[PDB]
Amino acid sequence: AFVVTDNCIKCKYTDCVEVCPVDCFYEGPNFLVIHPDSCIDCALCEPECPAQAIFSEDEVPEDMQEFIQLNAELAEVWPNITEKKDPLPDAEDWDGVKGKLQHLER
Ligand code: SF4
Ligand code: F3S
Repeated sequence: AFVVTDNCIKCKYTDCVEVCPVDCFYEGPNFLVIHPDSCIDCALCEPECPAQAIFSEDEVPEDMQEFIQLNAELAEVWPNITEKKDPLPDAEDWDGVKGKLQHLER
């Protein structure tokens, strides 16, 4: 499974959903997650993220390990997203800010 990590929060570009063959992204107010069961590990999404927030599960940085289980839990509750949409308004002010997990909205 590929995992979306911290830098997606408050950026939410949605470029990643274009390339997914299996539509495994689920949408929250200010973040996206990948559903782990459904992901086929094709890796096509991680070159597409402008925030460079997507990682193969086995490459998630040590300080972002929480995101692996988070993608798994939130994917069970959030709606499926299959079309790109516009980035959140202030997306590049927040792109690159560390520690955005305190800002995640359910
Ligand atoms: S690795 Fe492929 S199947 Fe998994 S979320 Fe990314 S684009 Fe979809
Ligand atoms: S910022 Fe997030 S919405 Fe997709 S394109 Fe990157 S993982």
